[PDB]
Amino acid sequence: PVARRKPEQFIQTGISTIDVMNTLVRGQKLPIFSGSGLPANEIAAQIARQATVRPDLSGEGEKEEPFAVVFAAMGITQRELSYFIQEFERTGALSRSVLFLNKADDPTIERILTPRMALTVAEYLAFEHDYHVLVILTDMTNYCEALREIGAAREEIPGRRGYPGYMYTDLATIYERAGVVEGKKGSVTQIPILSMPDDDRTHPIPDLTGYITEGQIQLSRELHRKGIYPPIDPLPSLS
Amino acid sequence: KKEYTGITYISGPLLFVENAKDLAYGAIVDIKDGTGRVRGGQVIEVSEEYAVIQVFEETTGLDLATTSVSLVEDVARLGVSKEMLGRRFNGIGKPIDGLPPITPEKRLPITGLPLNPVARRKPEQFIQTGISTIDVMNTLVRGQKLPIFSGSGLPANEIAAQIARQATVRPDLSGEGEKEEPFAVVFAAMGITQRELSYFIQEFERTGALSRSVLFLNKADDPTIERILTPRMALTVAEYLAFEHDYHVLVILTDMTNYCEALREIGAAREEIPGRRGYPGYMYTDLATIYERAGVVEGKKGSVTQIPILSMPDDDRTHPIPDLTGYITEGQIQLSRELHRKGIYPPIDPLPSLSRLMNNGVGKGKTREDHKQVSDQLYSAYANGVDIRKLVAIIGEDALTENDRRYLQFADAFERFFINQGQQNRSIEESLQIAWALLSMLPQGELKRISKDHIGKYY
Amino acid sequence: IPGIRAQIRFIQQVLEQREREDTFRLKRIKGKIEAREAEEEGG
Amino acid sequence: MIQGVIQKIAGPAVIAKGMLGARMYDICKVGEEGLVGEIIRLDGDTAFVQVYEDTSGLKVGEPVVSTGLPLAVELGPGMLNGIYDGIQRPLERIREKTGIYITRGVVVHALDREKKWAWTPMVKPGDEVRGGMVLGTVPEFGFTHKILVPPDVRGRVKEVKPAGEYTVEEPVVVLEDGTELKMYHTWPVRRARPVQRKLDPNTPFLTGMRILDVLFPVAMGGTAAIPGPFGSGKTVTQQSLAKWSNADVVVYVGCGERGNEMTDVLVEFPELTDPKTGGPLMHRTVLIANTSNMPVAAREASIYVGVTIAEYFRDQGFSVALMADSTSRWAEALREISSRLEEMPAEEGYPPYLAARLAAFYERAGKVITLGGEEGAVTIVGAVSPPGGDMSEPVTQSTLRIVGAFWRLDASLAFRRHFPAINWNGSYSLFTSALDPWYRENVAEDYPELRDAISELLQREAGLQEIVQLVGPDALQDAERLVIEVGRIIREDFLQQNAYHEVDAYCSMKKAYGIMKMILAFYKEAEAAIKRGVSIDEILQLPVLERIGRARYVSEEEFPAYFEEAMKEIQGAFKAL
Amino acid sequence: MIQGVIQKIAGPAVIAKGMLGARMYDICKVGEEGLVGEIIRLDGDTAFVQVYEDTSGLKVGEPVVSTGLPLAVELGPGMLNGIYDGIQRPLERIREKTGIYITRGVVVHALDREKKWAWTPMVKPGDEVRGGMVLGTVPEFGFTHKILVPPDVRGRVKEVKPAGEYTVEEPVVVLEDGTELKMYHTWPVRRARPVQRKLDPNTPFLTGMRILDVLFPVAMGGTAAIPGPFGSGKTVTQQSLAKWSNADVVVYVGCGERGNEMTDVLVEFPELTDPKTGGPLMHRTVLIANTSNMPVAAREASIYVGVTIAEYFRDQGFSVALMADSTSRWAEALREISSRLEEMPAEEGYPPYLAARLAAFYERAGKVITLGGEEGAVTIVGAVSP
Amino acid sequence: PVQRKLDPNTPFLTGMRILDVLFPVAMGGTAAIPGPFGSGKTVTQQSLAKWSNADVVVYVGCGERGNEMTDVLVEFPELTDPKTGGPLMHRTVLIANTSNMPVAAREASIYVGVTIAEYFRDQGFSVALMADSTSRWAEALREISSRLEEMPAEEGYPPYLAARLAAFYERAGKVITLGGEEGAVTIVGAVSP
Ligand SMILES: Nc1ncnc2c1ncn2[C@@H]1O[C@H](COP(=O)(O)OP(=O)(O)O)[C@@H](O)[C@H]1O
Ligand SMILES: Nc1ncnc2c1ncn2[C@@H]1O[C@H](COP(=O)(O)OP(=O)(O)O)[C@@H](O)[C@H]1O
Repeated sequence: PVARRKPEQFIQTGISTIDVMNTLVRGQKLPIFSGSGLPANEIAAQIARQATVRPDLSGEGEKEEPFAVVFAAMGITQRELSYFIQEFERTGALSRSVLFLNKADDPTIERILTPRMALTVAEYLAFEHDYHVLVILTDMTNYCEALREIGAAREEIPGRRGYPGYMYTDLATIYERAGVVEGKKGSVTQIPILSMPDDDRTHPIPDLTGYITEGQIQLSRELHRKGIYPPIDPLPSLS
Repeated sequence: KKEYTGITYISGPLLFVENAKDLAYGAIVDIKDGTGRVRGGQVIEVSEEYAVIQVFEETTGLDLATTSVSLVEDVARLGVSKEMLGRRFNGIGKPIDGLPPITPEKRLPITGLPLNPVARRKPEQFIQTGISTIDVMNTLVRGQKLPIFSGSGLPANEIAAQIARQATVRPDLSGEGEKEEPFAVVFAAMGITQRELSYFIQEFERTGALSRSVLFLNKADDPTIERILTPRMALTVAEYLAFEHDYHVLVILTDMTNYCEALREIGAAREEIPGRRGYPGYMYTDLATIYERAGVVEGKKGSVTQIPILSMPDDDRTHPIPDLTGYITEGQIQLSRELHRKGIYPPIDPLPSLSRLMNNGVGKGKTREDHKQVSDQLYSAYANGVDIRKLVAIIGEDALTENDRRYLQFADAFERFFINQGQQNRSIEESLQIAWALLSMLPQGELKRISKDHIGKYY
Repeated sequence: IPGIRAQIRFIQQVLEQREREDTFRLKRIKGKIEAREAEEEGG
Repeated sequence: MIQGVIQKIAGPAVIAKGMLGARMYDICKVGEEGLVGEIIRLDGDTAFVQVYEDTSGLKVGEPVVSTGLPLAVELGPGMLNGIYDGIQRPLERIREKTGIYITRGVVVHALDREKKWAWTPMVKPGDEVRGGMVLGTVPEFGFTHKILVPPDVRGRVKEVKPAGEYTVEEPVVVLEDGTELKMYHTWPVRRARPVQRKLDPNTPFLTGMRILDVLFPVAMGGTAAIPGPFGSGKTVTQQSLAKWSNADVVVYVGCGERGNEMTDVLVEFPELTDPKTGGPLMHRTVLIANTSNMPVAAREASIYVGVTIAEYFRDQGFSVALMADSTSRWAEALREISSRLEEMPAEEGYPPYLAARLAAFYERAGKVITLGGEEGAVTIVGAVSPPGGDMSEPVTQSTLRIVGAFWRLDASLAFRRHFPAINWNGSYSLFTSALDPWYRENVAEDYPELRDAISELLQREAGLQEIVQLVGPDALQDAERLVIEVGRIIREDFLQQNAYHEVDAYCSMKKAYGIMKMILAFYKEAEAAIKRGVSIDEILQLPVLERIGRARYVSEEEFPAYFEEAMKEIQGAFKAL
Repeated sequence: MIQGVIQKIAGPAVIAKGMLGARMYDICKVGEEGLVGEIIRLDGDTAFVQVYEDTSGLKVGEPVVSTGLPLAVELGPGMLNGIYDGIQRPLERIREKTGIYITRGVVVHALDREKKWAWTPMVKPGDEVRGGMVLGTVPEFGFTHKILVPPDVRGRVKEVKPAGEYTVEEPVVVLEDGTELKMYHTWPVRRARPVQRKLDPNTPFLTGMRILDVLFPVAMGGTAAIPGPFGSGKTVTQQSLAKWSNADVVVYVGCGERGNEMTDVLVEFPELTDPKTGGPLMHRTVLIANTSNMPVAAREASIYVGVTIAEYFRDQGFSVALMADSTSRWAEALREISSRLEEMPAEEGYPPYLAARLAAFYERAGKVITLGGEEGAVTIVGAVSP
Repeated sequence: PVQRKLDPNTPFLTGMRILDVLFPVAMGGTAAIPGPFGSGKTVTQQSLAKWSNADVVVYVGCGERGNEMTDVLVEFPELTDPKTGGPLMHRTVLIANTSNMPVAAREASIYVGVTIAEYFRDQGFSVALMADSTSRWAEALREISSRLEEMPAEEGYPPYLAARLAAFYERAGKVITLGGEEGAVTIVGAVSP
């Protein structure tokens, strides 16, 4: 705990609303609660490429610090797998990012380690060289869907509404990859975006998060039905 | 022939004896007492070194010093013969009436084997049964496995009996005689009340329909376990009467809720998994074999239409018994307390009665051409109906427009005139008449669901 | 409000009670697996 | 080969003993009868037999002999116009040898061995080839039924019998490799035959149900899901596709669906015409039906064979439409094994494998170029059934968030009377943007705008709905009750077809498209009606509303002009009053 | 007999070893001071006992003996009036020898042995009988009480004592088979008792209390429940159901209801007057009361005594009202027995064979024509509590 | 072991108007405070120690979404005693533990704080423990009871949560030392669901 340095910095995104009203600060975790069919992904990959921290406004030399977007989805369809790679390659920014993406069908085991990969890889960025990372994991619904199966076989008794007892812990550790640490200048951003099934805020998988991640930025039908994009409400949402 | 001893464990309706090694999974074996009374039981889990027998009766006083088990048949089969037609039999059946033993002209496997679907023939025939609801909206057909979802205080049995009494094909929308169809009945019980018995029996004695019909019995005070044999038995007397000897047979399996109850018992007393609500999860299959035998075979003659009546608790509709029946049978019709307070007899609602096989055998020289469009309109009106029963009771006592007034006015109507009915039977035509009479009250230009000709044709 | 509230709870407690038995039942299954294979150690 | 006997038989499963060297999942024969087995667990030398059919009448110490091939349907020309059991056994021949009973102890052949066929070759002998390179074209109905190299075979030809009738079994190709290609070729099921490579889709899978084509829709590589409680039309909305889809092959397969709904498509289906030939529509049809009543384990087999068939046809080059009718029972079936072999389960008792064998399934294909260089599509629209109504239940939910294009079929909708009404306030497709190219060109150049305005009312309409139930339609005034009613009609007439009305139960876009433009207009002019000074109140009770009413019923032929007549009738019938 | 000893003890369950050919379901005295149980499971040689007493303090090694006979009640005359409770011991005598507590394990006779009685034989030697015949009348209160021959017993008669003063023990009728057809006989609770036919109902059974009756009557035999939360009528509507009538005897078996909850039953009762013949009301009652804290399991026994007493009486022409109130209790019984005997429950813990026995408990009632060709009907009016 | 509980009847200052005048707690008192966050609840906790009425501050919660747990750490040294002008940290003792930290760490966490408080208490001072994230406290407990197969009960927090939770509070009030003096152990119960 001592090592960590309180956040104070800023990060732009390139999306508007999630910078104006409720602003992703630097060295910060934060998640986008999506609904069942509202389009998460797109609102993902925009905020993939777009961001660039402007240190400019604060005053200091520009290229003292560069930007790394570290990205990992999972349970992606042959379909999804292609929407990324198309967008990514488009204007290109693959040349400033790392991929990791565990197909849907792919074995359930590796799934479990999958994020932890792109997390730890993120460390090596900021602590041994200083960088400014943005880790964006995705669909942690899958993370547990998949999880359960493992635990269900390897033995244990599942606790409350399934979702094996040691979830709290296990989930916790996939979020302590963040914050700046005194002296060291680079750091990790988490935005993990996931979807609920019961379309609530009460089912555990999201609820749980909402105790350790620190805010909430929902997407409603309302916007989206009327056809806007990217629909991020106002008022439900607050960092 | 032979004879075992080697028991080790008795407890519940599950029996255990060793070194047996030459039975078969599904075998009626015996349980000769060390006193003189035989009982029968099933080989339902046979291992190398012990096995399960499944006592078909209560157990009392049995030992751990004598007792004999004895292979009766390898695979359960019962005889059949068109001989019987006025008999009674209990659970497994050992004829009860003081009259002679049976004579078989076949033995047949009790499981049967399900029908090859190619062997199915397209159902089609429409019958007249009386009680509007069915005969207009949902309409029974020779071969629809239909079940009448019932509650409890609702009269389950009574309503069944009419059907037993007025079911009859049309001979005139088809080209045959009436001396081509009388009917036949095969009743069964699975644990009923005694008072439900007699009520039943007398309505076979008063039509004098009692003969030409076999009715098996099992009151609810006999042994527990024999709940799981009996249904099938009767159904197997059904294939026999149906297929080689040509008949049309309406089979009543009234009450099934005791079925699964007994079923459950073996279930969990062994160790199989639950799978929603603690009914053993393989339920689906066992409840396939009962309803699924029926239908109408190809280029054949005969018919097996099953109406069994469920008695799910409360007026729930997710207690898993009627659940799975839902997929299993095609469609259903529900009785509901909903009506019953009002005194309208025999209650039914249209609102959750489907009846799948219906777009077959209707209107096309099979009923008046008005039928297709009748139903959905009249249907949909009522739907539309009760809906404003609510919106009314919130906003005011009315605040409705004079368009919408006409709707609510028909509410009370529909239920009251039409769905109410005396013992007084109806005909396909007189029904329809009435039917148009309730469409009459709404003013034209509100009935979009009917097309312009038909509407005016008989306005 | 205070009534339809009053329904909702009723759902909760029963939805929950459902699973207590779930576990308790499931528990016993484990007991079997281990007791059973303790004598597939043999000897 | 490898052989032992029954040790413990009890339930659909058995444990044989005296066995070793087995492999996971392997067909076998058990009992004197011989029945079709599967290896699903080993424990020293004892093996859990999984037994595909029934049981009863068995004794301990009877044959148990494996051959060691792990499942596979033997695929080749001539399969349409049939029906097939769970291990692809043609019930016709069965019926011909039994009577009217599905009886155990049956063996026949998958593809009949009698019929010979008109051959044609392509390559000349003394040539080179690699995996899945086309070889001979035997004709077959309105189709051209090619033959491929069975994947993962490569070499060089050495002879080729020329034209003429020839047997199915025949080796009609020889290689310099000592190898022999014969007409069919056997392929597993657990695997997943590759293709040249994976590719994006963009062609709409037409379907003619307006509700599945103006609102929610599907990509060609589409994957979707349809759920709804018992009595909800679950089956019938797959009926229509089976007789109004827009592709080469319907491969309707249902597991755990009753006879009655199957057989019917075997007596109606002969007398109808396809939208792609003129012939008996039954040519593009499979049916691997395996109704509830049959055995236990077959319910597991069944699906993965029709997945494979779905590849097999694609492979030749066509455009597979596979749809599994009622996959959920499959779960129940899988789990019935479980119980008896003692595997602790996850929630609602399903054995933890729900994902495991689900997720492989649904990912399967769409627009994928083949080894043959054809455009291959796998179109699956999975049916499922919950067992409650609580979509919260696992086996259901696991479908979402593994596939896109979700349609939900409301329950309380349907009790009234519509079909195939869905909640569009539940539903959501994803595929809907990458459809835009094709739509623009093919249909109309302004269509997607004109549709979004329909959803403009439609999804916004709830906005008022709620307030209706909070203080009646009373005291909702007039821009208010405008909308309510507009939309009232929008679902009363743009969202309810049939599957039994003699016509009007299939539409082209351009027709449907039409209907849809009208209503917009009616909204527009109405908006300007009230604003000008008159009222909807009478407008409802205009005769012209009902013309917009009945409207859908006329057929195509009339349709242009029908539509043109209202195009006059509008502008006059507003300004006047 | 057969001997054995203990294996484990668990709550009120007990297992035993050393049995062999113990029969299934019997009177099993175990415990040095005896306990009188019931055999559920028979495993191996190891007999699962049930015990209807607080098992406080047993060692390991006590005798286990059987009688090869199920639990059963002596039925005969000398019934009406008196307490008998669940395990059929008439508290009276217990009360009297042992102070103010239940000192578990005291053995006593049931139906008395010393009161004298006047007998009239109504049939002469060597003549015919079917089981279930009457042999003689006896003065029992304002009642033409009859001494019913036991079913499945028949034979000619060697002699028949003439009129005189006697106790019931005495064989009054020796059968021509050298079979001392004693007055009363033992017919195990489990099972019912055959009858010539069940005859439809049609005659009212009133109860007089208005609302309950005029609108929602019941038929003469029949059955109906009283569900209901706590804190409403249950405990005392039945009481008023009892104190007024429309039939003869009243065999009332509560179960686990408090001390006062059937105190009052007893003491007030001798003061009211029958509205059917006049006279003090004890003359048509059977007390099978049951302390709440009584041995947990003994409720299961208790209900079953009741119902079988009613049939016996029914076969003597009368109309018997039995309204054992509170089946929730009975529930609890099995709810525990399961847990011991280790069985995967079903829905809320009750064992699945609930409507197994339940069903029958409701069934046996009705209206019939017996062996004596006598009308008679046991009515049951169940109360339940969720 | 201590020698006499003594009745409460002793004020407790906090200086906050609203605190004592209306809702005192008494020294040796035991309170609890919920408070959704994003609403200024830490404010109090700061001021709490700032004036106090005791003289030994022990603050120790355990687990709390990362960054805010670090806030404690940082603002703590900046504040200074307003009773001597000595740096505040001087008469202080903090135990921290952050979400992620090992399971049975966290379970012990409170208990730690509780003991240590008693120690200091024993020396005759008057003490001031604070703890927060009691709501989260149960968490660990669930977890341990996950990995031990003991059925749950109630909503999902095992049963002991009417005892260990209990004992955490009992130990306090107006103890009299074996050293014959008086020592303050008020705990004020943050919770937060
Ligand atoms: N398109 C339709 N047109 C008319 N009736 C329909 C239509 N779709 C469904 N229905 C009616 O509602 C019923 C619902 O379909 P059903 O076969 O019960 O489906 P499932 O049981 O698979 O959910 C149909 O049988 C039919 O009577
Ligand atoms: N409905 C009634 N109105 C007034 N007092 C009643 C009524 N019914 C019962 N009581 C009183 O309430 C007491 C509670 O007992 P009772 O209602 O019989 O059963 P329980 O309290 O066991 O549910 C009765 O003893 C009687 O004094």
